[PDB]
Amino acid sequence: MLELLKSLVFAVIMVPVVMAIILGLIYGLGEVFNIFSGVGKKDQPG
Amino acid sequence: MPNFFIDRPIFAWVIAIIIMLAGGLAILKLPVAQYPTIAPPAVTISASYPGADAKTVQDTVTQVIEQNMNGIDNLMYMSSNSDSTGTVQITLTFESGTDADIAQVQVQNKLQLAMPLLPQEVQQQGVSVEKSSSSFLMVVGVINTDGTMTQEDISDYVAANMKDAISRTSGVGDVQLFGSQYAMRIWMNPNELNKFQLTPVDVITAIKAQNAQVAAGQLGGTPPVKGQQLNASIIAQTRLTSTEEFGKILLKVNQDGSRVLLRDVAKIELGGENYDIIAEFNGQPASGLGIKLATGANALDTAAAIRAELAKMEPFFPSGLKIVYPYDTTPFVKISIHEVVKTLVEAIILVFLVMYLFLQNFRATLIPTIAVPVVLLGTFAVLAAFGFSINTLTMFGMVLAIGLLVDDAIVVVENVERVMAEEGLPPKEATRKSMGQIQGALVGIAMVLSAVFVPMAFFGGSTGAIYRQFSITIVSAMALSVLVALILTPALCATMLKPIAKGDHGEGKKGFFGWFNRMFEKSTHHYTDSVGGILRSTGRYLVLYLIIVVGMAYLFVRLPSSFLPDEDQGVFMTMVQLPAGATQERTQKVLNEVTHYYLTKEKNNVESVFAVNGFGFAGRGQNTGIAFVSLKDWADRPGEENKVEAITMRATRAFSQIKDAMVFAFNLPAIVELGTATGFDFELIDQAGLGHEKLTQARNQLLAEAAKHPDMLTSVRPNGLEDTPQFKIDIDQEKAQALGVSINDINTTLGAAWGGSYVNDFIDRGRVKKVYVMSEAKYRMLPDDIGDWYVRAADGQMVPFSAFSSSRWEYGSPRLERYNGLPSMEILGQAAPGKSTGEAMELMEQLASKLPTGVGYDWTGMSYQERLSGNQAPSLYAISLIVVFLCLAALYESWSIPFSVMLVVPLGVIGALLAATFRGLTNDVYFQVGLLTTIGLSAKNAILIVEFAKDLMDKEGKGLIEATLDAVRMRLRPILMTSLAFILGVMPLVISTGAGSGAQNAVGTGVMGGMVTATVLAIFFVPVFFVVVRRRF
Ligand SMILES: COCCN1CCN(c2nc(SCCc3ccc(OC)c(OC)c3)c(C#N)c3c2COC(C)(C)C3)CC1
Repeated sequence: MLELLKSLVFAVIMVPVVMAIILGLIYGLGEVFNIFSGVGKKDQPG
Repeated sequence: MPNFFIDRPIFAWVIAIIIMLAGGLAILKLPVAQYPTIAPPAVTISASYPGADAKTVQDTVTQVIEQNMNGIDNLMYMSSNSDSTGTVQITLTFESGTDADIAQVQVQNKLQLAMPLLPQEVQQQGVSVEKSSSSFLMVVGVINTDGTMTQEDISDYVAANMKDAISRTSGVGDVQLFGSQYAMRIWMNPNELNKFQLTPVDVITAIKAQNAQVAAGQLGGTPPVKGQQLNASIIAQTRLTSTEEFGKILLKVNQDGSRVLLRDVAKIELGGENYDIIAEFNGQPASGLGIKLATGANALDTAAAIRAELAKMEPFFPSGLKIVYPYDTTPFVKISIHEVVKTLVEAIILVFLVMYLFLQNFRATLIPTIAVPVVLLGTFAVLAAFGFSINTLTMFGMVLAIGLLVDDAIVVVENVERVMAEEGLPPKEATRKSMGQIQGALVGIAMVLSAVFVPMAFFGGSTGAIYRQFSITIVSAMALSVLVALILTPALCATMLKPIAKGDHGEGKKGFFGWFNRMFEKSTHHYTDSVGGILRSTGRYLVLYLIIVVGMAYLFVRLPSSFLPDEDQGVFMTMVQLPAGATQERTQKVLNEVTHYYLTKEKNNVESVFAVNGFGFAGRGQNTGIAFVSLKDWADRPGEENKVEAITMRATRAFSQIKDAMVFAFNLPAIVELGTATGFDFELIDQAGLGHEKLTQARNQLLAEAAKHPDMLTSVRPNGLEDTPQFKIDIDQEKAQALGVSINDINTTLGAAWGGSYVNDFIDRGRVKKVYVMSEAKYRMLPDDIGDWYVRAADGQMVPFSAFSSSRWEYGSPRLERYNGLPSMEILGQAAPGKSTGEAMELMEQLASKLPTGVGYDWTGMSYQERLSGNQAPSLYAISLIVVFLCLAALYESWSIPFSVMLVVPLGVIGALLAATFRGLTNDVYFQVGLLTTIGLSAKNAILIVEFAKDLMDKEGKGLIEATLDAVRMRLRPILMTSLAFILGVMPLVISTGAGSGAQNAVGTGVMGGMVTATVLAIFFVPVFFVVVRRRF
């Protein structure tokens, strides 16, 4: 009955923080997912 | 056709409750034991030949029982091991999946195929075929606290009172007792036998005469005489019932008459049946009993009853008798239930705390409050019809099941609020339309996620026994999800809901979310230059896929491949190994120190040092002691330093400082059904017949080859004991006949005085106990005590053994360990701290193939099941995913879509190859179960993407650009609604280092980065193949 008060205050902080490190991933590396700009298409069979 | 069932509302509310009310009975019908029957079914034929040798205990007993073993029914190996105490343990271990019940039947239809090829004393001594799944339940020790009771005084009190009351407490299908009962030990006194001109022949002959129960019969018996009125039943000589009533056992006519007492020549007393075991619990004498739980393995209600049954016996205990439990299952079971049933319910509440981030409602959000426990209690329910116990493997089959019940219910919810929260129309517009786009997908969502678990549910071995406890649990989690998604979800997504305005994704609702509910999608709209910026020029972004694969292919064979981790099981066995021919006094003298070590140096951790002298896992005798050193709870043992591997390393290091014995100190394996130690078990073969020296010295070449790699192979050690000196007595047999003695007066004297000999039974507190004649101890210690034994000639004169028997000394190996009729030498060894068994067992396979042909290497025990995992567990990925490679063509109607959706799979494979080594964990079985959880998560999101792309081309008509701006931009939100549910289902496990959750967080962090690849990577790589492979095909 204490871990439901844990998951009151520790499942209200560890739900957005895991939502926040992915923002450091998908928006920080999402800009480096667009630094790569070019073509390398392997159309040798076609 | 499930759409025909929507408009019947309370049809659908309560069939959910049908699977729960049947699951409500599944609480009352599932046996609970944390490691079920997962071993290969083994049989231990425990013979006995007390006092005898070892070179010819295999020849009197073992080579006879070995030579009936014609074509053993679904066999894997038969290893036996005779030793110096006359103990034989023929171990017939069979194929897994073969009936253990028919096994113990068929072993005594292999032994009792061809019994009386027995020299029949083989069974006359007492042999005991037993299904020795060498896991125990609690291994209850019974000690005296003050010191009035000796060891053997306890061991009889346990076996006269406890054992027959514990062996019918429910769940117990086996009580092993330690060590034995009392027995009227007749310690002969050879300087009193020569005083009376007797031998131990006539001591035994009178006990088989005067202590013999005689069927006298009846006065007035059948038939009577005509004229009878009296019926009695004559008591003849009973079995003599006391020490004093053996004291007046007569030996001859006595005109010395205080009639010649057996208490004038033999110190009568009670005592145990063998003294090879001294079990001093905390240096204080103890008996014990090792309980083995029956099939019907309910370790809770058994141990809830046994701990009550001991409390019924605590009024009955004599002076200072105490019960302590060195080993158990239940304090390693009990809190792993009550948390992971509450955490399970917390994950039900965490699923509500998922949609407190997404829905922020009450009646539209109360759906998985019902929808989640139906998959849960039904998983209890169907397995209760398919015989699968609550354990680790089906409580961890239910936490992994959390990720498979969120893929149906909550995915409908935002697909339903694709119409409300994104367009502002009633839920009836989303009741049939949005379900109708995914009704054909839940044909495939149920298909492709059960498909990858198909071959593991049918494969054999203990690896297959771990899989079948996982696979059919996830399959029951799947099959009772699609049978709930197509019933319960539509009536709760059409009836009790609330109208919500258009454009409001919770902007003016509780602070931090309203600024973020845009900003996630608003960063996704800055990620639209990554949505489009990847998909335009897909040429450079194909070589990025190999960067995922090169990291996979290099960090998998370099990832250490163990089998099972070391569980903190709360005990660890410390074995002692003295010189060849060191006494039970000296081995006790070291277990004085080792107990004093574990009660001064580690008293903050160690619960108890139940220390069995003489017996040892891997080797018996008097030179080998062992200590079942037990621990406390993790709440009393904090941190890395107070786990087992830190303790045993501190043990073994300070035991090199302990003189006189190679004192290893190791840990039990993870499953206790298999291994003496953890690590591996390097067996050995007699291939050609190299004899005994080079049999031992290629084994000494083995420690010249395998122990000289001390970084990886930590403590590679033998099991078969070094050649002790044996004491050949040349009965100079012609002098032993010319002196006048018959040799049967000699071999009975030499072998029932030094030996210890069963005579008959007697009665003791109304219980049958044995009668053992033996020499008194101080008359059989030395080769000098040869000279004190007197034998009677023909003419009644007495002759000493030193008059004829010319003694000497020779070699002899006590543990003559055999294998199917081949002598062998077993070798143990662990792996390195921080490394695995597969980089140690294959390291042994670098060092076992060094030897020529003639002495071969075998890998069995724990070592078979990892040799079986090495042959099918990465090969599981072939026939699993090729069915998935053929499931997609049924769903997507092309040969070429399986060229695409089968490449979402290594996105999350490298998602777990990182999370293992980022904490430093190995490629065990559970890591692959984490991979099969991860690969399930990758293909799950593709159906919300690629079947949706199949659905767009019929219902909305979209190419790549209009598709991706509506598929990926909108249907990534329910993927988060499974991401925050399952991967935060191991959030109470990330901060948990207790009941072995270590390699279970490498699953959870592995699926998290596998969801990161689902967050960016996996939402493009089939539309990457829309611009290339759909350009090609
Ligand atoms: C002759 O013995 C053959 C049975 N072996 C397997 C079970 N093993 C084990 N025995 C025990 S308690 C042994 C009770 C006892 C009492 C008196 C004795 O002296 C007569 C004696 O010596 C044998 C033992 C425990 C624990 N705790 C464990 C194992 C084994 O590992 C555990 C972790 C289960 C803890 C004992 C050895």
